Amino acid sequence: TPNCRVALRNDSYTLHKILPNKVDPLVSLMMVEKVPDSTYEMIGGLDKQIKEIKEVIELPVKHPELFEALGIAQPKGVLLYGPPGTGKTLLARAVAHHTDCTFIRVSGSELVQKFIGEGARMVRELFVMAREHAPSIIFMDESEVQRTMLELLNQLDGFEATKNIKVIMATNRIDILDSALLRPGRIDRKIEFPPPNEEARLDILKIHSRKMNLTRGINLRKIAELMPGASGA
Amino acid sequence: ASKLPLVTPHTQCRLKLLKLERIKDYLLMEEEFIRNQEQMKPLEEKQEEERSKVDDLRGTPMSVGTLEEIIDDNHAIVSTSVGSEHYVSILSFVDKDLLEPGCSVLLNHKVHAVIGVLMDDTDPLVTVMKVEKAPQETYADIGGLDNQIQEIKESVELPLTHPEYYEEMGIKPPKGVILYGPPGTGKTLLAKAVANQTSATFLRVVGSELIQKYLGDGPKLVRELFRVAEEHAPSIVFIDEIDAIGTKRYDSNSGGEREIQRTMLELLNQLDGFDSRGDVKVIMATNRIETLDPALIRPGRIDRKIEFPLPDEKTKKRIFQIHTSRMTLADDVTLDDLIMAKDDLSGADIKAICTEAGLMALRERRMKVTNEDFKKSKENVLYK
Amino acid sequence: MEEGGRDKAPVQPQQSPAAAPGGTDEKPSGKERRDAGDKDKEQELSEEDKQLQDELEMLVERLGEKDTSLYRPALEELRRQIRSSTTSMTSVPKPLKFLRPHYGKLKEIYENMAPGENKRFAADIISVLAMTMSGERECLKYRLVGSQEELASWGHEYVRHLAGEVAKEWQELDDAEKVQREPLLTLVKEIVPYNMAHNAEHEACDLLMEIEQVDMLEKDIDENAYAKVCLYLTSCVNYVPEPENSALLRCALGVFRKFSRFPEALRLALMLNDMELVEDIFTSCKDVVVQKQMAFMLGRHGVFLELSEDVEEYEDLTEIMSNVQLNSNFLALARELDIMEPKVPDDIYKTHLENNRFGGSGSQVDSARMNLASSFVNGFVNAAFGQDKLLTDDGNKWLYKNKDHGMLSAAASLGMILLWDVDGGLTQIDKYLYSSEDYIKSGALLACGIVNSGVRNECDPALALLSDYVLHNSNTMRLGSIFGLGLAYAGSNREDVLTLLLPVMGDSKSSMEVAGVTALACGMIAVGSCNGDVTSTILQTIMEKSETELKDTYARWLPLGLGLNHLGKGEAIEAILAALEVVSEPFRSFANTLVDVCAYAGSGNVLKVQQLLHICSEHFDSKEKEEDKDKKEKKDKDKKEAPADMGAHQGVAVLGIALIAMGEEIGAEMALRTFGHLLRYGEPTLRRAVPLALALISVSNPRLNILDTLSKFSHDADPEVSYNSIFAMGMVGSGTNNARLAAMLRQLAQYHAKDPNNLFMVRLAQGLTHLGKGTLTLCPYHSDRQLMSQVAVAGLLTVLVSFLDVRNIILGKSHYVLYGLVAAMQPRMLVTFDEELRPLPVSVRVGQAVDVVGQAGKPKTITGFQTHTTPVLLAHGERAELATEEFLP
Amino acid sequence: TYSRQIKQVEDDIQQLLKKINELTGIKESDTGLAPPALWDLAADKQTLQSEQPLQVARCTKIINADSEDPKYIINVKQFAKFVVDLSDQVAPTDIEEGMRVGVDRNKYQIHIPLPPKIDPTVTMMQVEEKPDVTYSDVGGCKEQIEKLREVVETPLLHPERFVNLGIEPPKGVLLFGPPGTGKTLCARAVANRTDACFIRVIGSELVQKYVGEGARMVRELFEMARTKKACLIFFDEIDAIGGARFDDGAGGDNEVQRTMLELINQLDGFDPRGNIKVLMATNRPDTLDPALMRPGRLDRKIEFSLPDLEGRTHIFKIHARSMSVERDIRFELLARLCPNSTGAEIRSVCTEAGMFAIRARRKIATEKDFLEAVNKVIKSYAKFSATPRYMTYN
Ligand SMILES: Nc1ncnc2c1ncn2[C@@H]1O[C@H](COP(=O)(O)OP(=O)(O)OP(=O)(O)O)[C@@H](O)[C@H]1O
Ligand SMILES: Nc1ncnc2c1ncn2[C@@H]1O[C@H](COP(=O)(O)OP(=O)(O)OP(=O)(O)O)[C@@H](O)[C@H]1O
Ligand SMILES: Nc1ncnc2c1ncn2[C@@H]1O[C@H](COP(=O)(O)OP(=O)(O)O)[C@@H](O)[C@H]1O
Ligand SMILES: [Mg+2]
Ligand SMILES: [Mg+2]
Repeated sequence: TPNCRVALRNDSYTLHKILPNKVDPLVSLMMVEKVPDSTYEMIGGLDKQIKEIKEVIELPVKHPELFEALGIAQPKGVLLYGPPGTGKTLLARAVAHHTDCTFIRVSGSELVQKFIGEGARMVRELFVMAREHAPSIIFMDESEVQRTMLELLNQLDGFEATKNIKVIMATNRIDILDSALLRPGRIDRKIEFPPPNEEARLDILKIHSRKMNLTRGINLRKIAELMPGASGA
Repeated sequence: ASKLPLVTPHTQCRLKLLKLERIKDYLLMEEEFIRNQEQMKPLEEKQEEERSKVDDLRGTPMSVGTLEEIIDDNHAIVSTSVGSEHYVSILSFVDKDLLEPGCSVLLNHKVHAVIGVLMDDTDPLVTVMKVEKAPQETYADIGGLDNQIQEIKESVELPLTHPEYYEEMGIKPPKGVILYGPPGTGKTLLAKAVANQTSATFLRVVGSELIQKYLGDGPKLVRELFRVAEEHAPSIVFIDEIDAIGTKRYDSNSGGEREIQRTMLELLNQLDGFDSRGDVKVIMATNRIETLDPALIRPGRIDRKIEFPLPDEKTKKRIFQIHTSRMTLADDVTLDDLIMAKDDLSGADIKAICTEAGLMALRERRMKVTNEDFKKSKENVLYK
Repeated sequence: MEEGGRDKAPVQPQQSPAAAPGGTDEKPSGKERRDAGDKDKEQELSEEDKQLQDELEMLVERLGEKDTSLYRPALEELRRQIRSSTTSMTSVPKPLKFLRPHYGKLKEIYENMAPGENKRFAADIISVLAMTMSGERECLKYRLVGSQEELASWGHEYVRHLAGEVAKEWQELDDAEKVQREPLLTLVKEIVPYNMAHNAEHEACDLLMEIEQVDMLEKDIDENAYAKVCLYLTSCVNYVPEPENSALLRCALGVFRKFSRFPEALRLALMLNDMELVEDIFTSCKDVVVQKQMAFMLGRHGVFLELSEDVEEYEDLTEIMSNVQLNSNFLALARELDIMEPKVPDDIYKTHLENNRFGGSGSQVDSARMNLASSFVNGFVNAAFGQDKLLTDDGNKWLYKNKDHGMLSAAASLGMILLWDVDGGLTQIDKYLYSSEDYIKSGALLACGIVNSGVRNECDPALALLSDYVLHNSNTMRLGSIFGLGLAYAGSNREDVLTLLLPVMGDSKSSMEVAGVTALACGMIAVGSCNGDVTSTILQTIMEKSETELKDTYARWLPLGLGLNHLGKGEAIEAILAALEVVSEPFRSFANTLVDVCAYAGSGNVLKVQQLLHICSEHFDSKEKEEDKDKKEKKDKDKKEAPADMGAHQGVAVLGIALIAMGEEIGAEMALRTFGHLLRYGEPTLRRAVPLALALISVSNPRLNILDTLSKFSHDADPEVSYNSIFAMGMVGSGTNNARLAAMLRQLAQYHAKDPNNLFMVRLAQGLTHLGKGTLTLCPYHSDRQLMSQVAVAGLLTVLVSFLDVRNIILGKSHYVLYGLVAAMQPRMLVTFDEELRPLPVSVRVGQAVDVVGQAGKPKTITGFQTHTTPVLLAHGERAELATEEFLP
Repeated sequence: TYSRQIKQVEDDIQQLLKKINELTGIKESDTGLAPPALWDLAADKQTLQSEQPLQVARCTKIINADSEDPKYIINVKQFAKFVVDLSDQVAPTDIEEGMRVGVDRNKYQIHIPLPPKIDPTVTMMQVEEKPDVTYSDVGGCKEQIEKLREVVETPLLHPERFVNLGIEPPKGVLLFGPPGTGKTLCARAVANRTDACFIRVIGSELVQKYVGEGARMVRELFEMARTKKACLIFFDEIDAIGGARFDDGAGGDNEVQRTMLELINQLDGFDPRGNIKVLMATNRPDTLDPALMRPGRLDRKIEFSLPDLEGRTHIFKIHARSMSVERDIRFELLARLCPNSTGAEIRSVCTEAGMFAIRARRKIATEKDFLEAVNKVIKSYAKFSATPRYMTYN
């Protein structure tokens, strides 16, 4: 295989034996960042947003034929918004986890940089690893991100032909992001994350208290009413 | 291989019969002459004996080095992989034509003498900027412009497909093309139709990604962009959103506005330098046309200036016909109520309504799109 | 598959010809009226060329083929009406009734009797009826008859007239590009007796059209650019009267029956030179036709225009002789001094500049043979009135310093400086003639023949160089006096001074290098008659070369004048005359190949080219006939300059594979001089393949052999970017590639391309392709470089001033009587049209537009506009009269 | 008639070419090998002659010599420094200090001196090749050409009219005006006609990434230029390489000014450049530095103004001499319709009006085809116009 280790003799430099499988640079990139791997079973009270995020990302992989029956273009970009600490990251991590996607997040760092390329004069060199793990998902945190997303959305607008690549941006305060990103054909669906109410502060406590050693008789309902909607964090 | 380029009778003439029967004689006489070499001087196989003589000359360890100069009497200064460079000699089976300074070579292990050259594994930025396949549907997908669709073929397509019309006029085709208008009227959309049609290599770069973080790295990227464009073919360079080089300031760029300027001076060279340009067409697109430098928009660098208007209310009806072509449209709807909903809705607004109305159908597992889908579509798309 | 239903034709012509044996006997009406129903209905359903799937022509012969074999032969009482219904119906599908052995049995249906007026049912249809079959008649049937039984029965007699109207039928129906199919009809019919078919089709072409001449006209010369010798004999003399009998365009007579001059009969073009002086209307074509008769493809015409009308129409001759030559001096006088040229450019020696800092210091090269090359900072740059006054001080101070052969060389440089001159060229010599030296006067008086080259007026028929010659008891006075007059009178065919210089051959004086260039002098004069020259040459050859086995001074000089004496005829009689003449030992049979292929300059006779290789291919030849096999390859160097690019690609594909790749002595020593003979054009196919074997010097051989390929790879004229290939080799040629024998040579390479900026057309193709020899002045030098010993002593007579037939450069000249017009010109890459749509696009590089005396260039066809109509000569030839007419508003 | 018969006899002989050329050896499409019938010179002899007697001769750099003895101090890339000796084959003359030499791997002794390092980004900016622009294309500005041409080439083509009169002619010249006026075009005509080395520099190539990196490229330019006898340096768009020294507060644009000071030092003072002639060309000269505008560096100050009227009429005759036109059109009417127009616009008028002839059907333009191109180029693209904020050079 290309990019595979070998053994090698030294007197004549003859090939000896295949030495296995070192790492993918995409694997070492996610190993640096260490996203907190999540699932649907640790989601507290976000039932309507899970239905919205599946219609855009989950469905055009398992059933790409289902949009040809409607004859509309399949969506590409998702914007998530709300106050910080309300679960933007864990929802995006879960959706990639439950339909077998390579969850790639870019932050524009420089320890990351040595695995993408030597200089990477663009950001678009990220796609060479991304179209190799073809059903992948690009994720971006909270103005360098807003220029990074415009460069990606112009590539996957018709110029990129390899399908099943989607981008997800998470930020707060949508009234200050760029007007070029607020062109109505640009972002396919925007999803608001409210702070949780009394019914939704309860089950986040319920899921988190699974790994504590509890005493019988607690009445968590009284506890969740003491917090007047801080966040899910 | 390139034995005879003459085909011009193109019939059953004796001349096509005579020419190829002359070439029949030159071939067999060349055959029978070189047949007599191994008959009277066998002396080797020549299929592998001279080959294995070379293969036993060059060692099994083959180190890869790097040229940096050439002295013509078969010895040149080459760089090792460490940094300590040598003054080795060059062989005769080395085909001394593909030797540029910086080209990867093959050295000896013992005396490091120049054995062979190596094909380059290029590049992780050429393949970034080179559009591989044709993007999308044809010019029939656009609809409604019909005046500037003629204009772009006039400057790009017709110079390439019919190189006769300009010669009979004795003229050179117009050089540069810029596309400007309000946002979302189809500037990027028309460039996809050119990339559909053409046979030239098509290069695309956003204007935002011209700006860099190191000093002097910006103008270096422009010099190697037009290097790539010239070294292939007749080609098309598409630069999108070039107002973004000047409007937004980013703190990643170390130099301030007086590094943006030095980048623009290099681009201002590459369009109308004094070097022999070649066959490279340039297409540019923006929506803030009043912001950028008029020294770059002078005739000589950009010749044609194409304005895009907002869609008219009889051309809007054409656009609804296009984006609702292959969808199972229920007969509840009337498209004319949707036309004058916003007085100045772009072409991008129409596709944003048509896709989002289809998404409302899949929430209820339906197959056709009703009227109240579009009623709650424009509430979702427009008004927020 | 929708079969059935409408099957009328697979049923009723399946019934009625099947009932035709049932309705021939005892049914007299159905034998004819159903046959008349079978003749017209098969005729009517076949005429449209849109339904080629006829409903009978591929349907009736499933049984009708077995019917017709019992209908036509087995009836045996065929009448006079029922054969016009049989053979008009049964001879139509027979190219498709029969398979590929049709060719022996077209006549078992047709030659029973040709029914009437066979084109009556071949009117609307182009070639499906019988014009494909008429091609099948002349293909195989007429060829077996007309091989040794041309004068024969019905297979020739009506076949002439059957090929009469059918050849008229191609120019009858549509007048499409099927007009050029008639040269496919006239030539396949009676290939060698082409004139018996052409005389039937010359007079028919005379009444054919006056617009449908010109594309068939170029179609014939497309077939006449190469042919078999008897075909090239026949089709070119049939080519002549079509601009005379049908058309009277009549101005392409002179240059394009130089095509017909040497092969057919040397009197025949002289009978066409008679056709010049008959059509005396009036002056404009009359001036331009005889412009070329002096110094463009031959001379020797100045004795046929002193008739009784010597006023101006026959006083053109002296104006043809030297005055338009003086207008070709007025080229360099007024027009070339205005564009660029100063009196001393001199600075290609200054272009040898930056090696003093390229790697340290300089002031090192102090070779005295460099000063031989330093003669050409003067000598090469000063052509076309580059006259020098005290700028020859590099030639003045080296005249009186050393190098006796350079006293010859600096004095012979002055002939190139005042070139094409009669006015003051003699006067410039005399200020440096008087030195009382064998080497100064003999070099200066040899240059006196250079100055008047092409003048041939009274300068010295027996005056100056005969007085030089009769001084002889010694060195180059004996030698350098016969070279100049044979140069100056090379275009002459005068008998007298050839017999002044015939006892030079018959002296038997043992100065051998004089006798070697003696045959080289007289061979330049005549190419035809005077077999007593051939007697005079071979007698001293038997008297000297037989009683010795020594150097190529015999071999490079003495037989070379014989091939010039019999140049340019593919008759293969001169091979019988000269090769049987010196039947001898094989080193005197070196000249077996000399006079053989010098008669075979440009044609297609590739049966010569196989016997140019297969006799002595390699044979490994341990140092015996390597001069011969180099000379056998030397005669492969012609036959490739003018098949019009057809063998030029086929020669570069062979020699780079054959000789320099996988040969022993022919490739490594000599096989590069083809490229010094194939082209001085300049194209990177061979221009990049030669320094692969040059910059790799291969110093193990006699390394001046590769350095022989150094200077004469710079042999290409028309200066280019090739200074890069030479000065970089001139950089490594300073230390290495030693200056002790090559400092003359690397700059002789360098100063050669830029001789001046202009005056480079020495490449033997005029009009479009005719010869203009040319070859007689050049071929002695390429034979001379075999190999060594003349780079110092003997070849300096040749290596300076060998080729001097530079018929200079341009075609931008008006020559309307006042000389006031400039032009309206437009130069282009060469034309590509053979047969295309009407109007045919000539050429494709329209981006250049000029009006005045500008350059020629390598592949250039130049046309005009402005409705000047350019009505003079229309073909090419660089001195159009340029009349005008404007009847187009 | 012989439809297949010419075809398959064509096809097999086109195959019989390839079927035996595979039996000669051009094949095995390589990864860096030669034509096999070309390397036969080093096939047996120089294979064992250029390899086995000849050695590697690792190349070095010399620090200095010392008195009384050879005893040369040498230096290599990263390894140590030695004390070395010559061979016999070379004299001790051309082993001057600060010189690259080749050195064997065992005894460490000097074989041959080497040419110095050229720093190959300076190597690419030598032009090597000439454009096709003649002074006949620069019509309209004849007096500006003549005042230019007497500085660049007449001391080089005739270095005797100036010496015997006793004057040292000027050395530098800048060319400045509005854009599209003909500045870069007129410089191409100089490189067409000249003969010396013509080293071009675009001012946006000296901005580098490190500190003081750009000032070294200015030296290596003038190092190789002093080696040549005559040379012609061309600077284009030098408003990038330096405007003025204005340093305030945080030191900004400090790095480019050190490159601009090194360029000033190579032009004047202390054993000067000699026979090197420079030629700048800017777009807005008001930004440039007063110490750079000083004569002795930038003596001539050729202005490229807009053409008056007869300048414009001559430009139409250049860009429309080679196009199919109606005979009876007048250009003098056209030049009155373009009052302040550059030469670049007049070319675009001529190239646009030919397209109108290609729009419908026809083969030659008319007078009204020009007038339909005038109001589109001049009066409809007038929103941009590029000139009126550059006449004031701001
Ligand atoms: N006239 C039109 N005809 C057909 N489709 C259109 C038209 N105008 C816009 N669209 C749709 O709008 C989408 C976006 O168009 P496009 O991005 O090319 O406009 P733009 O002006 O280039 O946008 P921007 O100004 O943001 O670059 C396209 O996918 C296209 O489908
Ligand atoms: N006097 C003139 N005659 C003919 N053409 C001209 C003239 N002046 C300018 N041009 C045209 O202008 C173009 C070259 O302009 P040039 O590059 O010299 O502009 P400039 O003066 O250098 O300004 P910039 O630096 O912005 O390019 C050429 O296409 C040329 O045809
Ligand atoms: N709805 C939720 N249910 C469970 N845990 C949550 C929820 N929202 C936030 N968290 C907690 O917040 C952390 C994730 O941070 P997150 O809120 O995703 O960042 P962001 O502010 O980008 O959304 C996790 O440790 C998780 O335990
Ligand atoms: Mg767009
Ligand atoms: Mg410019």
